Amino acid sequence: MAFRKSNVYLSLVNSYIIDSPQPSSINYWWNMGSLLGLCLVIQIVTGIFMAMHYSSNIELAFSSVEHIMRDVHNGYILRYLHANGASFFFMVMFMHMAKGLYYGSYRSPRVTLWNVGVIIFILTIATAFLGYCCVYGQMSHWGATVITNLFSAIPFVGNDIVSWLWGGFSVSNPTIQRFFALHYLVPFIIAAMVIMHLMALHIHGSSNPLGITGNLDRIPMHSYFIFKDLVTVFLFMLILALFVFYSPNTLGHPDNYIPGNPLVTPASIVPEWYLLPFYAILRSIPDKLLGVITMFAAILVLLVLPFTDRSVVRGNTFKVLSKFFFFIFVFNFVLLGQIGACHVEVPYVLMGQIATFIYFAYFLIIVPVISTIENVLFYIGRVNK
Amino acid sequence: MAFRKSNVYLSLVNSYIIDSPQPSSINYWWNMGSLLGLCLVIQIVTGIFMAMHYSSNIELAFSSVEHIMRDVHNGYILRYLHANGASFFFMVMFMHMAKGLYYGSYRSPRVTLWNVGVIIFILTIATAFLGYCCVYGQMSHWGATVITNLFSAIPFVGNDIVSWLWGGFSVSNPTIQRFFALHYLVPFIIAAMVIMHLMALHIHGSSNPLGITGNLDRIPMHSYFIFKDLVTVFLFMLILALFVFYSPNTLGHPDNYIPGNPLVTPASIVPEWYLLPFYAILRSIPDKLLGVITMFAAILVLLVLPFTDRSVVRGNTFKVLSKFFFFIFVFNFVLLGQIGACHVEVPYVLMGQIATFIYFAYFLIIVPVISTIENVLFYIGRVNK
Amino acid sequence: MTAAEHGLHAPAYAWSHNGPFETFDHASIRRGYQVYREVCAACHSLDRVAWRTLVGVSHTNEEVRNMAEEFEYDDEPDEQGNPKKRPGKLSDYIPGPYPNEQAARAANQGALPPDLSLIVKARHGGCDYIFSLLTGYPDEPPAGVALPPGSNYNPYFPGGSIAMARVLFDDMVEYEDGTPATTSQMAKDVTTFLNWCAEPEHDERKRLGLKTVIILSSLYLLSIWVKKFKWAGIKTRKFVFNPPKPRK
Amino acid sequence: SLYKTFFKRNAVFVGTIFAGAFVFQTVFDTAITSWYENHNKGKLWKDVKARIAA
Amino acid sequence: GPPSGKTYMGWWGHMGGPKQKGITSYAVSPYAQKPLQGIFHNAVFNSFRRFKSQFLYVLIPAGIYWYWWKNGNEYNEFLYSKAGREELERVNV
Amino acid sequence: GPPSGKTYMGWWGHMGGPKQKGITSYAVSPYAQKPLQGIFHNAVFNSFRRFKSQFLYVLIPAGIYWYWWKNGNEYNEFLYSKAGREELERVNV
Amino acid sequence: PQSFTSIARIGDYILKSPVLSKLCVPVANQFINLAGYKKLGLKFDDLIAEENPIMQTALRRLPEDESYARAYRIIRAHQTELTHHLLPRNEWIKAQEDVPYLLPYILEAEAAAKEKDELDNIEVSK
Ligand SMILES: CCCCCCCCCCC(=O)OC[C@H](COP(=O)(O)OC[C@H](O)COP(=O)(O)OC[C@@H](COC(=O)CC)OC(=O)CCC)OC(=O)CCCCCCCC
Ligand SMILES: CCCCCCCCCCCCCCCCCC(=O)OC[C@H](COP(=O)(O)OCCN)OC(=O)CCCCCCCCCCCCC
Ligand code: HEC
Ligand code: HEC
Ligand code: HEC
Ligand code: HEC
Ligand code: HEC
Ligand SMILES: COc1c(O)c(C)c(C/C=C(\C)CC/C=C(\C)CC/C=C(/C)CC/C=C(\C)CC/C=C(\C)CCC=C(C)C)c(O)c1OC
Ligand SMILES: COc1c(O)c(C)c(C/C=C(\C)CC/C=C(\C)CC/C=C(\C)CC/C=C(\C)CC/C=C(/C)CCC=C(C)C)c(O)c1OC
Ligand SMILES: CCCCCCCCCCCCCCC(=O)O[C@H](COC(=O)CCCCCCCCCCCC)COP(=O)(O)O
Ligand SMILES: CCCCCCCCCCCCCCC(=O)O[C@H](COC(=O)CCCCCCCCCCCC)COP(=O)(O)O
Ligand SMILES: CCCCCCCCCCCCCCCCCC(=O)O[C@H](COC(=O)CCCCCC)COP(=O)(O)OCCN
Ligand SMILES: CCCCCCCCCCCCCCCCCC(=O)O[C@H](COC(=O)CCCCCC)COP(=O)(O)OCCN
Ligand SMILES: CCCCCCCCCCCCCC(=O)O[C@H](COC(=O)CCCCCCCCCCC)COP(=O)(O)O
Repeated sequence: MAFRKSNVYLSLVNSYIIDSPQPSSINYWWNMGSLLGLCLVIQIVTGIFMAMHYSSNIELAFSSVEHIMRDVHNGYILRYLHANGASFFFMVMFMHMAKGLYYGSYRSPRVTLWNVGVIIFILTIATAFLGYCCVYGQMSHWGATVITNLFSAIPFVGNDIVSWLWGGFSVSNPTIQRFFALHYLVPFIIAAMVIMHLMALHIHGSSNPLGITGNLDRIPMHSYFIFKDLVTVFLFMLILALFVFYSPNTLGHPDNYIPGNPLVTPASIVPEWYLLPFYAILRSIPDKLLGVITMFAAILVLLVLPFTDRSVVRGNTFKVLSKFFFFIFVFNFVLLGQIGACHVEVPYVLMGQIATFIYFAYFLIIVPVISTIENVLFYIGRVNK
Repeated sequence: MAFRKSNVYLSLVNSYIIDSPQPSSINYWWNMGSLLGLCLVIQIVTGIFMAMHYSSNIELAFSSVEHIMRDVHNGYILRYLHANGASFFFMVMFMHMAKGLYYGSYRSPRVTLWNVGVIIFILTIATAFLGYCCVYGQMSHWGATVITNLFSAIPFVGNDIVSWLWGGFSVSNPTIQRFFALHYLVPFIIAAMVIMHLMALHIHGSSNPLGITGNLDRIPMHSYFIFKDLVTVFLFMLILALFVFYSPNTLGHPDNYIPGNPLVTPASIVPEWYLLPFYAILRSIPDKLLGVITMFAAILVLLVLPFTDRSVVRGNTFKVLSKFFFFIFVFNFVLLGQIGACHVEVPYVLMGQIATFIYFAYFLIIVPVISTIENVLFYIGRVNK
Repeated sequence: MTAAEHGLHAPAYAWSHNGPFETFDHASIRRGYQVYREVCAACHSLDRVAWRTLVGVSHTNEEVRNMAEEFEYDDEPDEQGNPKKRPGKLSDYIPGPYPNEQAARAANQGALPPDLSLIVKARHGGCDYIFSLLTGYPDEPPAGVALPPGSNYNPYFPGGSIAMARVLFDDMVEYEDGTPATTSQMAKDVTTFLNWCAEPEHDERKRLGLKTVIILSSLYLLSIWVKKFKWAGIKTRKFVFNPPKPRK
Repeated sequence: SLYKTFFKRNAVFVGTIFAGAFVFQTVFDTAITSWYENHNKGKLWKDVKARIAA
Repeated sequence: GPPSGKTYMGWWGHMGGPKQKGITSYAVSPYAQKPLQGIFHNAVFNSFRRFKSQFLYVLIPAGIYWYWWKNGNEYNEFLYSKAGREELERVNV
Repeated sequence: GPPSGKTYMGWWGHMGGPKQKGITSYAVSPYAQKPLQGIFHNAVFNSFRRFKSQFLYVLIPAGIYWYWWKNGNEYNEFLYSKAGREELERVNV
Repeated sequence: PQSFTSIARIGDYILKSPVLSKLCVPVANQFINLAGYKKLGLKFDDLIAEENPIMQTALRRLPEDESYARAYRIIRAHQTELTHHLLPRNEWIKAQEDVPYLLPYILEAEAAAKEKDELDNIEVSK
């Protein structure tokens, strides 16, 4: 046989990116996976070449970031690529998970793939939070303080857990040093989970935007989806180059260029832009413990998703009401982000509570009821009696 | 079928550490691989939990190491495990490569396995050197200086390569910071190369100490070689616990507790104990460029090994002269280490040159000639005419 | 919050360095440094700007050297361990007027004057906010506002009550080039200078952005062509189906 | 067939790619530098150095 | 290597779909095919068809949530003004 | 999954050795078997057999290199003493 | 995961009632022709996901000619979705051709699996 098939190392390269049978009807929404892989490689390479100049002391963190942006040759390129690419990493990941919810890729036989995806999502949120605290600006310090006090809400144990996390009594030098070590560490766990994700994908192949089988008309990976992914790679690099070179500090928060001061609290403490729906979910609950439980349940309710989709056809392509309520859900998630960006003021508390309820109601009540009604409507539309 | 065979993730755990067919005659020398895996996990876990307290500035490196050994709870356990476990990592790796040379595991069909082993060996030498320079003692600073000036020997380009490595004009703050970043990075490349090593092993299975096939009498991995590896794991932890808790600073060099001073040169600059044969090979050549080329050729001459072993039986088990000259080679390697630990004095220069020549003559002249003579001797011993 | 705690919205002034192609006005940066040194530098540090960054940007080599040699820095001590001073050089940083935080809070009625190295990048609005802050002090606060004594009013500060004094008056500095130095002129000059101090890469960032956007747009259109090319065997593929003989 | 021998061997094809990329880097760098200086005439530092003659 | 479980995708030759008969393909080489002949008239009329069949499912949720956000933001900037401060007093307590 | 090349180890059932016939195994459960019955007399006589057949191939290279190291080290500490300083002068130049 | 016996029971309860049928059968076929699977040249029994062993059984049950027709409808649907067009109006599946052809095979596999599970969990008549 061929050398790409008989060699031990090149057989994986073959069976994953050369001769992988892909369904020939998949559109550009089946390209966000390759795009996330490229953006992860961007994050790791800029992280290494920018962490060769970073000193993680609490008295030397912000000065070393400014040393990167001023004294290091092309260091502004590195930091701006790194922060804005983390923003694009979460945006492409949100689009990828929306592709997962829409076309029904969570359903059987792809439950393992969906669960490893949710694990990757949790690890990526953790990585972004740790790296945002490594800047040690104003928002970095106070966001670390608020999230660890949320961990202090745990009954009978929590204060000692938080003194363990801090490595002291408040967010201090051991906290920033261990956040830098963990933040260097967790992306390699993300890379291992990505390899496990690709294995759980490869044992059944991709889905298709129709929700029927794709075993009939398969076309290879090579040259076809290689050049289709090359198209979206160049578009992604174009938009990233715009938001790096022409308007770099748009997505960030301007308070993060104030150095970390434990005495001055800011006027409005807000995380970076993508953690705002989860921050709104947590802020909508009038309790600390139930708030933390609801914030983690807002990700575990993605795990309870394949067991509630009672639709007998895969994906929302050929269904009306499920497609409508899907876009209700997407614009609700955007409204959660925008509620979280605001203050704790009338009527944003009541709207945050209603928006959290519509989030959990979509994942727990709306999907099974609308899928059951859509099944019975498909049946009685064509069966006569 | 069973769940350990039908699941996607547990099938790898099955086919590698549960139902892997091992030859039933392999002795305890086929246990150094599991021992190296355990010692790599030790190095990585102690590296993370000790790099949560490490600040990599040149003015704060040695003080942070002493902060680990004094102020951090059980930090002396971490540093002593880490340094002495790196010493045991190279000792078990030397024993593993000697198992490879002795029993002929380099021969066909295992050339890919041997080449990935040599790549792992080079990456591990690089990791140990970078982590030894991260201490920034006296030996750390001056060893980094000598090795990078050896990189300045390269014609027409080398000075700019060295100004690129240093990040300046001598071993300074950017050098130590990038050595810490690279030293955090390269062990994950070692883990990826270890996974590739296990793949290239698994496509043909282990050898056996007889040099004949082992396809006839295979016994599984599980409970048999699991508990045999558990025996040597507990012995390895026992000896590591001795050299950590009762005599920790034996293998190290006492000059490394002097802080890094660029003005004072030491009386004798010597690397840590295992790089001494390679340092002796390089010091034996009266030229800088030929010295660096000879030092890298002393590892690439392990790659030229399967093409010179002209013996028709696998391994040195049943051959007299090859076994004798193998132990000549092993004690020559020890003599290289002991020559390198000494000064540049009469007669250690002449003995270093003779010892380097016997090293390269074993890998290039002694093995093919003795294997040819042993083949003809096996033939005419039993064939009558 | 009301609009008073949030502060009034700074408007859209048409700077000479907005837009994806316009660079800084380096004569305005030179005049902004002059207004900085003669007004702000009594009370604002500039701790992250080295002297060497002004060479070739707003001043020549000898001008930066003869401005840095007016200041004293800490030399390495002599052969008896006595601490000694030295005149400045190109590799040092611009020194603040205050030796520590407590001297600043003592000399400014408790309020700490923030370091202005990143102040146009650490406020929302940015350039427009700094300009409207400087030129926004009323002659008298609106009726019904009880200021705490020692504080001043301008609506652009969040809360209304600021601890700065109105420190831009008509012709308090003289310009080297003879530009009429009114309040708005000096405020525009220092805001351009602080934009330089926060973003010294701004010129090279925009030209490398021009190169990168051109090359990636060309690559994106070329890749659209090659994708439409190599998929042409699959887009135009056709299937006919005559149903087979049912006897088999 | 007039240009296809210029495309037939892959060696001369990638040699054309690398030679043209070398020429493109040089010419494109010089042209974008010249246009970016021409668009902002009167604002760069060599203009102020020419104006301030003292 | 060990055997694995029954998957729903095989490989080239034993892919696992149903047996098919009498279904013939026809494709032409792209060297004799003109690419992007279907960009003009296509990016107008097909794009309008793809917009018309598919916009309203996006436009009604965007309309609902944008109207609800706008009404909430208007009520915010009402009751933190001078006109609605007594209403802020009675709904904040 | 794709097929791979011919290896020299199969799996349980098709391992790839030669066909074997008429070779019978006999093994007893270790619960009815006494472990470490063969440590005493074994760790003496078998260990002496394993040492006697196998020591001299290790002992002759160790002897050669240790004698050569000892002679070199003795000659070192000779010629850096007072007695051999003129010999150090003539062999260092 | 609807268990076709259940949807068949609900649908037959709707169809056998005159009021419910007169109320929500126009809603039903309005939902069908707004779904738009006809326009790709598909039938609804071509659209049920077939990656569970009971539906895989009901596809083994199927006669040959209907299996080849189903394979052609799937391949023309993939090709039409690939070109991002629709099939011309002469090639759309009409209302009379949208026959529930695979439903009885699915229902007999449902009854077989249900009976196997019940008999696998019986008590004894003591
Ligand atoms: C230096 C730091 C390294 C840290 C690594 C820690 C692990 C050390 C590994 C050393 C090693 O692997 O040598 C293996 C060597 C060959 O083994 P073999 O299979 O031919 O012998 C079969 C045995 O009788 C089966 O007997 P059995 O399997 O029932 O028990 C074996 C023994 C376990 O001991 C060891 O693993 C090595 C010490 O249990 C005991 O009875 C111990 C009594 C206290 O064992 C020997 O028999 C010794 C032969 C000479 C080797 C000298 C080594 C000098 C470098
Ligand atoms: C750059 C490339 C790296 C090169 C690495 C250089 C070598 C590193 C040194 C590591 C020490 C490893 C020693 C060699 C390991 C293999 C030895 C071995 O295989 O043991 C078995 C050997 C013969 O046993 P059989 O398998 O032939 O028995 C069959 C029965 N008929 O049994 C024997 O003959 C006795 C084995 C005794 C081992 C003696 C080890 C000496 C260690 C050095 C001591 C230094 C202080 C002087
Ligand atoms: C060293 C390896 C490294 C890796 C790998 C890495 N980063 Fe970072 N990251 C850093 C460093 C160092 C910083 C702090 C310096 C900075 O912010 O410019 C940082 C900062 C960040 C920030 C804050 C940026 C800012 O300035 O506000 C975000 C967000 C972030 N990382 C996200 C990610 C994500 C998401 C990934 C991958 C999934 C990732 N990082 C991988 C090194 C790394
Ligand atoms: C953070 C992850 C980390 C990993 C992974 C790691 N180390 Fe280290 N290592 C360190 C740090 C930090 C130091 C410096 C602190 C010290 O020496 O105690 C160090 C120091 C060392 C030293 C010098 C010890 C001394 O005090 O002289 C050696 C030798 C070494 N590493 C070898 C290795 C080897 C070999 C590996 C793996 C193949 C490895 N390290 C993996 C963190 C790591
Ligand atoms: C939690 C949801 C989820 C997350 C998060 C997620 N994935 Fe996926 N991924 C999927 C699903 C579902 C599929 C299968 C697509 C389908 O339904 O056919 C998939 C498929 C893929 C594919 C195959 C190409 C494709 O578009 O399907 C790649 C590659 C991939 N993922 C990479 C990643 C990477 C890289 C990450 C982050 C590092 C990631 N995924 C995170 C759910 C997720
Ligand atoms: C330069 C040689 C070499 C180096 C270095 C090396 N290996 Fe090996 N390894 C081998 C060879 C050869 C074999 C198979 C020999 C045989 O079975 O006859 C092997 C086998 C193994 C095995 C199977 C068990 C065994 O002992 O055969 C494991 C596990 C293993 N290696 C892990 C590692 C790990 C982990 C490292 C370090 C990270 C490592 N190896 C470094 C050459 C090497
Ligand atoms: C009278 C002493 C004084 C002088 C002179 C002075 N400043 Fe300030 N400035 C302050 C103080 C005090 C603050 C902070 C007051 C506060 O936080 O309420 C301040 C704050 C500022 C701020 C930011 C205020 C904010 O709310 O973020 C800017 C911008 C600023 N000064 C610019 C300048 C500039 C430009 C000059 C020179 C042109 C200057 N200042 C001269 C005392 C002074
Ligand atoms: C369903 O069909 C598929 C499909 O099957 C596959 C496989 C893919 C492809 C998937 C991917 C490409 C994702 C793969 C991602 C990874 C494997 C993550 C690995 C990422 C890394 C960054 C590897 C780590 C490497 C390093 C850290 C090396 C960096 C080291 C440096 C820079 C050292 C620098 C120092 C010096 C001194 C030079 C698809 O896109 C796809 O859809 C079409
Ligand atoms: C030939 O037959 C085989 C065989 O097939 C195999 C696989 C092995 C086994 C060999 C290995 C397992 C070696 C392979 C080693 C690796 C793959 C290294 C893996 C290690 C890591 C990736 C690093 C470990 C990382 C973690 C544990 C992450 C958690 C760490 C930390 C610090 C998180 C803590 C933080 C908090 C907040 C608690 C054999 O030994 C063997 O011979 C019997
Ligand atoms: C690990 C990082 C993952 C990133 C995801 C990237 C996915 C797309 C990868 C594109 C690889 C293109 C190779 C195609 C190929 O070799 O075809 C080769 C030849 O094709 C070409 O020469 C393509 C022209 C050169 C394109 C170079 C693109 C480089 C920019 C890559 C930017 C992303 C890294 C085989 O083509 P043929 O089989 O049709 O004859
Ligand atoms: C990734 C790191 C690699 C390190 C290499 C370690 C190689 C040896 C691993 C030993 C695992 C033992 C599991 C055996 C087993 O589960 O058998 C189980 C049960 O056996 C046991 O209970 C063993 C008693 C408990 C021993 C615990 C040892 C822990 C110390 C490990 C130290 C190294 C991490 C199956 O046994 P059975 O099939 O004969 O019934
Ligand atoms: C956690 C997994 C991480 C990723 C690992 C899996 C993916 C690995 C993809 C690797 C792609 C690049 C490998 C191509 C190299 C092929 C060369 C080859 O296989 O020839 C090998 C020899 O390889 C070597 O000597 C060293 C290879 C080290 C590779 C270092 C990257 C010969 O192989 P073979 O036995 O089939 O040849 C017979 C001759 N007719
Ligand atoms: C360092 C690793 C580098 C990459 C090498 C990959 C090897 C990974 C070894 C991992 C061994 C331990 C994994 C045990 C997980 C088995 C559980 C399982 O497969 O159940 C799976 C579901 O898995 C999950 O949901 C969570 C898996 C997350 C795993 C994260 C560690 C059951 O799925 P099942 O196989 O029965 O398929 C039926 C389809 N509905
Ligand atoms: C290692 C992964 C890095 C991926 C970066 C993608 C993000 C897009 C922004 C890139 C800007 C950084 C480069 C730059 O500033 O160049 C600028 C020019 O812009 C470009 O050409 C970027 C084009 C990107 C093409 C990507 C090719 C793929 C290469 C894969 C790695 C071998 C500066 O050019 P100059 O220094 O003057 O030579």
